[PDB]
Amino acid sequence: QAVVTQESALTTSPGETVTLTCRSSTGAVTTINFANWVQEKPDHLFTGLIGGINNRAPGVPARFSGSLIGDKAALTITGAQTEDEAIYFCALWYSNHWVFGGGTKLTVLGQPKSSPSVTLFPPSSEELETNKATLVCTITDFYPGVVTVDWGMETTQPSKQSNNKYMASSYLTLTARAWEYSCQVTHEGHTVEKS
Amino acid sequence: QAVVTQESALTTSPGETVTLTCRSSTGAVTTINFANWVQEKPDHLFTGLIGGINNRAPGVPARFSGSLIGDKAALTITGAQTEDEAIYFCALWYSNHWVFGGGTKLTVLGQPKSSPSVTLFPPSSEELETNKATLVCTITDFYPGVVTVDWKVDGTPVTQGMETTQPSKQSNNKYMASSYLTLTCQVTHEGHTVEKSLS
Amino acid sequence: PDTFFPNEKQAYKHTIDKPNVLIRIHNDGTVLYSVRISLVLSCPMYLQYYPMDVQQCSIDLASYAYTTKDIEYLWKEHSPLQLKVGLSSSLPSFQLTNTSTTYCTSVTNTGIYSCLRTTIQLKREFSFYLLQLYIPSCMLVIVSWVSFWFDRTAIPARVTLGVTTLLTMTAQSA
Amino acid sequence: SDSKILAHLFTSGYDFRVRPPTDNGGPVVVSVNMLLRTISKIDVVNMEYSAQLTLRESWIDKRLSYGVKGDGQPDFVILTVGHQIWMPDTFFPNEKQAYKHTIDKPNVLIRIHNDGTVLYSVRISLVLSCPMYLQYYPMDVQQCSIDLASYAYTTKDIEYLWKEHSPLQLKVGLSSSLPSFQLTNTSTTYCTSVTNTGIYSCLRTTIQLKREFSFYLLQLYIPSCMLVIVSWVSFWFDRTAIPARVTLGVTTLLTMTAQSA
Amino acid sequence: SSSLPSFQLTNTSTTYCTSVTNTGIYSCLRTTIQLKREFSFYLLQLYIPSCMLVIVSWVSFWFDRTAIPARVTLGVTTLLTMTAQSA
Amino acid sequence: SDSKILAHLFTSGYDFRVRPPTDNGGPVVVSVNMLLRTISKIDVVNMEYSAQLTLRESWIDKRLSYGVKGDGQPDFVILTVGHQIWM
Amino acid sequence: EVQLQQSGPELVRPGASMKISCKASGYSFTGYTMNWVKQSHGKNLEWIGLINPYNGGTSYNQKFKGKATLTVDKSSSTAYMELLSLTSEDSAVYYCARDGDYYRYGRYFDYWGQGTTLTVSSAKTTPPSVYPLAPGCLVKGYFPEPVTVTWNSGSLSSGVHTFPAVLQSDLYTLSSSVTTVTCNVAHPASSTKVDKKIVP
Amino acid sequence: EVQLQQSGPELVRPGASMKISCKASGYSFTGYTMNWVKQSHGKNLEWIGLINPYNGGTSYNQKFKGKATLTVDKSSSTAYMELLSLTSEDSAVYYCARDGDYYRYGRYFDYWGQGTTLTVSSAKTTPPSVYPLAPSMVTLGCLVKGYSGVHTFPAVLQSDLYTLSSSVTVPSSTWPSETVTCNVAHPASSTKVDKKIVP
Ligand SMILES: CC[C@H](C)[C@H]1O[C@]2(CC[C@@H]1C)C[C@@H]1C[C@@H](C/C=C(\C)[C@@H](O[C@H]3C[C@H](OC)[C@@H](O[C@H]4C[C@H](OC)[C@@H](O)[C@H](C)O4)[C@H](C)O3)[C@@H](C)/C=C/C=C3\CO[C@@H]4[C@H](O)C(C)=C[C@@H](C(=O)O1)[C@]34O)O2
Ligand SMILES: CC[C@H](C)[C@H]1O[C@]2(CC[C@@H]1C)C[C@@H]1C[C@@H](C/C=C(\C)[C@@H](O[C@H]3C[C@H](OC)[C@@H](O[C@H]4C[C@H](OC)[C@@H](O)[C@H](C)O4)[C@H](C)O3)[C@@H](C)/C=C/C=C3\CO[C@@H]4[C@H](O)C(C)=C[C@@H](C(=O)O1)[C@]34O)O2
Ligand SMILES: CC[C@H](C)[C@H]1O[C@]2(CC[C@@H]1C)C[C@@H]1C[C@@H](C/C=C(\C)[C@@H](O[C@H]3C[C@H](OC)[C@@H](O[C@H]4C[C@H](OC)[C@@H](O)[C@H](C)O4)[C@H](C)O3)[C@@H](C)/C=C/C=C3\CO[C@@H]4[C@H](O)C(C)=C[C@@H](C(=O)O1)[C@]34O)O2
Ligand SMILES: *[C@@H]1O[C@H](CO)[C@@H](O)[C@H](O)[C@H]1NC(C)=O
Ligand SMILES: *[C@@H]1O[C@H](CO)[C@@H](O)[C@H](O)[C@H]1NC(C)=O
Ligand SMILES: [Cl-]
Repeated sequence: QAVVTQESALTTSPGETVTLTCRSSTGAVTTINFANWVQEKPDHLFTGLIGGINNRAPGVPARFSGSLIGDKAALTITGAQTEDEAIYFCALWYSNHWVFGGGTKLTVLGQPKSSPSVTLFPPSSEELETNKATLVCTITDFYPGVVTVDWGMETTQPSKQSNNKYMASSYLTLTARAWEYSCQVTHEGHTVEKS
Repeated sequence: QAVVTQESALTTSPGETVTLTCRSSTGAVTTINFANWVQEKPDHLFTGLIGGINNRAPGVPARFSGSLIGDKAALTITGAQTEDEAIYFCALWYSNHWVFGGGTKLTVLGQPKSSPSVTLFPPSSEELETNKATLVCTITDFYPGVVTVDWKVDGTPVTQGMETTQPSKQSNNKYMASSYLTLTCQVTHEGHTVEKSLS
Repeated sequence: PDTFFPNEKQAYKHTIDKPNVLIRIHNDGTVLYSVRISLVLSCPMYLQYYPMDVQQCSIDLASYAYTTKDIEYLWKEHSPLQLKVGLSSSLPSFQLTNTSTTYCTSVTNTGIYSCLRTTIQLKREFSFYLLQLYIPSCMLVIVSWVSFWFDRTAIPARVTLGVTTLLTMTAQSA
Repeated sequence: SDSKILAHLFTSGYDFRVRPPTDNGGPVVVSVNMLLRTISKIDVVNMEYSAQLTLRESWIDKRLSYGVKGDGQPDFVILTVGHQIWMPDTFFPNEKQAYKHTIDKPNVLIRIHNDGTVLYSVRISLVLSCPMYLQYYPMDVQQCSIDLASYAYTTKDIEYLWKEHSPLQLKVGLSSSLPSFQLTNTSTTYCTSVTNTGIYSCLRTTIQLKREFSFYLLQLYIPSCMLVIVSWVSFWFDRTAIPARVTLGVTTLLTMTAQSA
Repeated sequence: SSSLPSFQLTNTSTTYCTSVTNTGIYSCLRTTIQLKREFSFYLLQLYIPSCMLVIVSWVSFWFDRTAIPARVTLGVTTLLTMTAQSA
Repeated sequence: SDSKILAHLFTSGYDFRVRPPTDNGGPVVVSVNMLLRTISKIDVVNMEYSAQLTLRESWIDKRLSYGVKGDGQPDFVILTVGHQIWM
Repeated sequence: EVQLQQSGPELVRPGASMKISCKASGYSFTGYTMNWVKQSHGKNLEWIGLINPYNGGTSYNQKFKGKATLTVDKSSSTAYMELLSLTSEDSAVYYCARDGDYYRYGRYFDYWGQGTTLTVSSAKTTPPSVYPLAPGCLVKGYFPEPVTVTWNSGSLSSGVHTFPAVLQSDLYTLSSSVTTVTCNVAHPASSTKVDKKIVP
Repeated sequence: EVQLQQSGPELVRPGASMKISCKASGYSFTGYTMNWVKQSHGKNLEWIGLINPYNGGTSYNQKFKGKATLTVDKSSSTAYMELLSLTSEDSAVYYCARDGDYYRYGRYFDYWGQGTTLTVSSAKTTPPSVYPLAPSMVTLGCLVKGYSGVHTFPAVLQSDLYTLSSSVTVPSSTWPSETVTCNVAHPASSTKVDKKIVP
């Protein structure tokens, strides 16, 4: 049916002004969509920011603000802060129910950027014997915590390390007969690829 | 659509009684036309006189008065004054909007009539080098300031490419005007005409 | 004409027996429409000189749906407003001194609407306030003076007067 | 022309009982304007007030579009009697009594713009309930409201929104017909609520009434000071003439009672 | 409850009142609200002022028995006022 | 859809004057809900009071069933003007 | 005394849009509705539309429906007029004229403003090309106005007539007569002070 | 300060039904309506429905019509959610989020709960199947299936079971010249296996 679209991820430095957008598939976001914005800090901490007509939740900082720029709902953080780094979901109201977006992962820069160290492992002989083949494309040492794996597949969610450079693993599942290949990681610019 | 018509110009002496009229093309001017009268002094000074049902603007002298003489709106100045010399526009209300007239140029005679001094110049060979031709017809020393400028090219009257300036008060309280022609001059005043031509 | 009364708060048509209306269709196409209407109109009043004031009450008449391009009101040329002979006699408290017939056409958000306005001027009758307010107060103040003629030794008499007249004064005003 | 345009719209199959269609199946959006003419009879005992206003509703009904782009036809055609049109079944939740004005022709106006946009204007007299709080009674401010919402249609079918520009307007002769108070502030808000029959969209206009003080100064405060001050002039009578003192002190006390009553 | 200033709606009940009439037996429901009258008003407009009125009639026990005019004035004014208040 | 469902129900022979049928010939059971909005003007002299409420009645009329089990159709259809129903 | 003061003159390129103001003073601003009148060289006076300050309400001449947008700012007692998609035809003088009645529409004019002159020309700053007028001068194709003319460097000042300028090619053009002899032109917008002698 | 505390985590077999709670405190419980949001690994956030404490009224997402049943216990200021016919797809984290407005629906979120994790599974303990992975500094991989540089990544869910790998960067000069191996223990299954990484 109707589906809500957001930026996969955004980046901004402390003090700057970033803007997240929320797009409706059926058309332009109007006032009867009551565009809501929710923030999710790490460890499953949800809180509301904006919503309804033009009201906001108790305590929502003055830097946060809502608008209808162009033909989609916007959320503008004027003077981004360190703690402002979280995942932002926008929700649109369609007639009688809410529909959430994919969420935007806003990163407030703290450490210099880092390219993803990729390594693609083939399916070992034990798996081939099992008659099920599995591929592993491990991604280590990247920042911010946003990577996009592109090869049945199933990649894991970004998780920081000991050196504060989020890491993750990708799994492309096949069958031994289908086995009888390349993993490319696009990270905030260039694209590291290996066969 | 609908068009409002007024006297091109009128003349009157200090103390007399002049009457301007405003004519509707669709028919007789009725009360639902709310005939308005506006005065324009020199230098773009507009002010209202009469309008609405039978009301008038703040300060409008008692000599000014409105009426529906015959089948058109009238504006009667009983006891004309020197300062009363201006351009008078009447506006009629047609359903949902105003339509202005051409305006009447009322002259209060404080000077003897003066026929216009028409001079027609030939397009200097100079500007012909630009492959363009421009005839000038300067008109000066006339009163009242209301002249009609009609051009002619080989008998037939010019219909395109003509532009005349509005009469303007010169030094001696008389009016002047100019008229141009565009290529690659008779003047009507008070009744008589003055022609200046060239081969 | 879908005419209504802009400043009417309540309104009734009279329908006893046959409805009280009359419609004539003259040969030339001229239509006459006559109807009895009872109204309750709002009339903002100004009591600065209350006892001796004059108020001006109005009735506004205008079209509701039709704008200035479709319908235009104009007061009849001769005697637009008339009064029945037994009007002032049914109005005991005031005196209907003057009446006026005017236009109140206005420009609204839905368009420009033509509008008439009749105005009556009501002068408040004084005889009542003379007898129920002014006279009795003078008669009350004058009583407070008759205590200036009692011996300064009999103060009970003076206080009784001065206080009773003051209290009564209050009541009267209330 | 107009009569023909109207005929064309209703000659086809049109059902005033059927809600206007939408592009995404969304709810019919009804924009609301409100013009207060007079606010009167502000009853403190029964805590209610009367008010006459002009309701103005505007929605889109594509089925009614005749001119579409138009530009060759009249911008809007006035809806004449005998043509039914779907209308928001709006009511006033906090209305205790309500009348439409029908003197001569009924006081309504319906316009059907070429694009299908409908305008609806109607005079309505109301008696609304306004809970009042008299903690500072002599010098108080009350806030009275008018609530507007759909009765049968839920949030999926009809949604109210205040007009974008000047949603609430006041007639010029309103404050003059309101002698006892001063209409200091007004606000335009939403009161949509979730009930047992569903979630209903709802608007709410609010006026703020400040009670005029001049009356209470003259009829309450002044006369009480003048009354207390009189009870003092007995401090200057000789202590031997107590009859005079009691007469004063008692009469001023009794009068005090009456006044308060 | 905010639109009901003079009372306090303490209790409500939902019951049946079906009855047998001459035209037959008719089913019937009955809701009941219980209204408790607010006291603050009667405290201030009735009880307080009456005590204040009775107490005044006592301050005449402290006037010398020779000045009876003062005593009667008190006792009578407070009695008359009492009447008015009750009325 | 809705307009069609309504049409289907009343195109057949339906009489709003006829009480809804029952399985055992029993009486039509009407469930009642009541919502008090305001209780005002509690007159002690005439011993009466005013009150504005919302009455809510609910009964079964098999004749009006369109979706029956449904689960392919709208749960309920709003009755539009011009369709009579036994009440 | 009431006064309506309008904004200064404006020069704008075609396709653009500008907004002129009319600041009212000396009366209860919200009580009288404002008209806007357009006086162009090409035609007569035209009525654009009107706005009721108190009400916000507006009513446009069908002609200017979409060309002009009347608004009002109560706080500052100012009436504004937007003009969109400006073109050559929009080059005129725009007056604002108050209605006569107090808190009601009287359909009659009181006070006007001094007018606002709007010039819409995509023209480039151009110096004047002066041609001699023998049996006068002819300042031609110069923009923007004005231009000043003297005779004999100022000497011959008796009987000199400088006529209004005209818009003949999207560029202004005027002449000046008189009753050796040279005419001096001095265009300040491009610092052009050319002289042309008048020979037979 | 307002707080919404939800019940603890739950593990239930398919076909069964469990009910999670959301105890509200720090505000007039009956004044704000409660939302229920479902966050599952497979998809985004989904809105289940809402309930008005004061009113009893509810409104469900068509999707969860019959899957969830919102209720409320005024006395204890608690909101409950029933989940019927639990299946694999119901395995998620369920939040409860209060509406913003006081005794009216504002359509905007205030405070959420810490969330309740519901696990609906029908699989018994299973030993980890370990499969070694392998292609300056060479990185070696170790794969656990169906259960310096030490990088263990998150655990997926393949075919109703778990699966994670394990990177490990080391100087190439220590391989295969030295035995690289990875220990794979599993307390719940009591099985520890070793897989020697060979070239
Ligand atoms: C005279 C006033 C002083 C204060 C005297 O007051 C008292 C006694 C003490 C003072 C000497 C008491 C006062 C009455 C007067 C005596 C008055 C009358 C017997 C009558 O009136 C006189 C005078 C009156 O003209 C003032 C005159 O009308 C003329 C002249 C008028 O133009 C000036 C003109 O309009 C009129 C049309 O034709 C009239 C013919 O004859 C009698 C009419 C008065 C009645 C008074 C009252 C009736 O109910 C009122 C109320 O219930 C109250 C509280 C007090 C009464 C009062 O006020 O009683 C009261 O207001 O004496
Ligand atoms: C002065 C009070 C003491 C107690 C005196 O009281 C008495 C005598 C004993 C004391 C000396 C008695 C009293 C009147 C006063 C005299 C007062 C006036 C003649 C007028 O008022 C004065 C003062 C007033 O400003 C207090 C002033 O208004 C200004 C200032 C105000 O801002 C402070 C501002 O709001 C205002 C807009 O502009 C005004 C111009 O002029 C007159 C207006 C008073 C009328 C009084 C009354 C009218 O009906 C009332 C009622 O029927 C009753 C029971 C008692 C009357 C009373 O109370 O009578 C009463 O309340 O004297
Ligand atoms: C004290 C009474 C004796 C008789 C005294 O009376 C007089 C003088 C002589 C005696 C000493 C006169 C009397 C006032 C009192 C003084 C009282 C106050 C200044 C205020 O009240 C006090 C006491 C009151 O608690 C009794 C207390 O409220 C508390 C406790 C209550 O629970 C017991 C609880 O419900 C409540 C919510 O919170 C309050 C905060 O503070 C003031 C409120 C009183 C106003 C009185 C009146 C106002 O209009 C009334 C009327 O117009 C009239 C005819 C007489 C007035 C009066 O009766 O005047 C009157 O009834 O003194
Ligand atoms: C009545 O009388 C006078 C005299 O003409 C006039 O000033 C006043 O305006 C009139 N009032 C009304 C309401 O017609
Ligand atoms: C309400 O509750 C009271 C509690 O004492 C009880 O006496 C009465 O029966 C109840 N009935 C009604 C009508 O509220
Ligand atoms: Cl006494």
